[PDB]
Amino acid sequence: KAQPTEVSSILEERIKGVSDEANLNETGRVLAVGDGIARVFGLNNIQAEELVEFSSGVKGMALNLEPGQVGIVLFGSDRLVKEGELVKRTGNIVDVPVGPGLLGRVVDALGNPIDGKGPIDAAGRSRAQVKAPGILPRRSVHEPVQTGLKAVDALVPIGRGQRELIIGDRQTGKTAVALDTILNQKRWNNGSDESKKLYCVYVAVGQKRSTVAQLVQTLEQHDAMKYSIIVAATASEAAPLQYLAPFTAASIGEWFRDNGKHALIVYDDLSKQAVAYRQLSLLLRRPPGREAYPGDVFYLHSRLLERAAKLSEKEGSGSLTALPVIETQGGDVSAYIPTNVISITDGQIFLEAELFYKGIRPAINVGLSVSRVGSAAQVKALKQVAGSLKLFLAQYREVAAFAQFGSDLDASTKQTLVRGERLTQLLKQNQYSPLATEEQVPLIYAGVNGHLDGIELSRIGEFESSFLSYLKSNHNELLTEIREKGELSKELLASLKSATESFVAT
Amino acid sequence: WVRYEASLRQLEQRQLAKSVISRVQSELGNPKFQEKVLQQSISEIEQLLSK
Amino acid sequence: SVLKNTSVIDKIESYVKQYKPVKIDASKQLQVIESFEKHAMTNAKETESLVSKELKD
Repeated sequence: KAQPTEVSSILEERIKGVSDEANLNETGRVLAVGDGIARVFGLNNIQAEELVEFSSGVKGMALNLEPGQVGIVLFGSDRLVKEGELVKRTGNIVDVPVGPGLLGRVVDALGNPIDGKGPIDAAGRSRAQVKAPGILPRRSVHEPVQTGLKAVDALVPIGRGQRELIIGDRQTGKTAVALDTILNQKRWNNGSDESKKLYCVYVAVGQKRSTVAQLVQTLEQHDAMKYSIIVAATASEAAPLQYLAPFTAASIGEWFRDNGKHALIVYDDLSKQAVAYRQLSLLLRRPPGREAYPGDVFYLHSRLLERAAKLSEKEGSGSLTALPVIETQGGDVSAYIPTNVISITDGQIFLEAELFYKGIRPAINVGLSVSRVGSAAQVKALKQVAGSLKLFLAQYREVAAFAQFGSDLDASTKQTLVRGERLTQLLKQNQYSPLATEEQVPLIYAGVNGHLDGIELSRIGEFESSFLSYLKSNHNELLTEIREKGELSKELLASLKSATESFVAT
Repeated sequence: WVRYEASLRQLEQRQLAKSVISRVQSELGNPKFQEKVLQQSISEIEQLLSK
Repeated sequence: SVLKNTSVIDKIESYVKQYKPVKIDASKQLQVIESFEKHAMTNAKETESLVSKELKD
């Protein structure tokens, strides 16, 4: 590649200029290194939390500016590094190559591209730890959005800046819940609507690189990589990389949302990020805290999540809605990281172990799941008309709560049980099948109006598909309006009732 | 065909790097490091005289 | 263009354009349709006339 030769010439010209203006005579020499942390002397005037460029090639952050020995973790493998190699002060706080161009590119810790697509343009390289907007530059969740999979989403919405959280066991596919959530950035984002745009940016904090390939392929095939920047941090990658990755995602979220367009984020498994912070603290010198994990686990978690918000029109009414994903062991809701985060995030969707093998590909514990904004910022289809359907969702969840071993006191309880159980067998939006703001209310409305409830529970698995297709090719005007008019009016309710009669008939 | 092209492009950079190893070995083997020492001295002198 | 030395994108597009009609449709129903229509229509007309006569009776 002659272009590779030109790139080599340009880079070596930059290197020759750097060497000519080295301005590095008293810069530090790495005294010792280990566990991705390097104890380095010198560097007498290094600004705190500024990347340090190391001779072995791998760089790293400088965390603890201790008296004399300034501690810089190594953001790369140690087999290259060695004691005494020169440490070059980058002179800048850790900043991430950020901007709209990164679209479809998988970037390393600070933003080094890793797919092999070459450079990606930048609209700003800001520090990895930005101060979040306060009170006045913040605002309410006045603009709703769609989670894509019905996924108990009309039940508990995910609105502008709704800092929702999740949980699950190993291989719980909560990652897949995230992926489906992202895929909904194709029914609005793939159009041309900024107001409908929610430019998602997933993360990859500590996952097997094979899983990374699976994510990339699933993004391309369903045509998601057009709208999702997936920052990557391999399990084979070094601990400082994984630790800094969530900060990089924060930077990308700032670069997007701060511009004034409504954007979204979904941090990957953040439990690995916590384990990385544990490595960074307990390995460098910092005494451990509660749950044997580093003391500032909450501090790091907040500084990640608290970056997300929904600013006001003063700041452009944009937002960076976030869906941080935490992992437990044994689906443990009661844990230091899990409970502490559930205090930080404004929404929770609990994924169990039984249901993960018991009855639902989604297996989202509807009763356990909750979001701190159900009314404000919910699908206007799911509330403005189906607000009674949301209260019915809560009521039927409470109903199924008591459905374990109680007798048959009456027929009312039994009818509620059968209808709600058909509804639950219905509501699981199949994997990678995001199709929502068209007949969301329909399930509960038909159950209370007795359209689907009269069908067999098992048969609903195809009856729903038939009803949807009938609404599509037969109730096309009414279904398209429910998509677009923004509400299911009493007249549209009557037309949908007619379409429901048609679906019941054929 | 496109995938074959992408793989051959990567093979090109890999072969370029492999020949760059021999190129670097030439730099030490040939005493152009003698011809490089004066250049290093001049560059460092200019750098120190910069400020 | 993404394939700089494909040397077959010309050939592939040539086959594609030359394979515009892989085959034809088959609307061979031209007398079977007529016979089915005749049988069905005569039978249904007999049924309808019988039903009307039963109504009158």
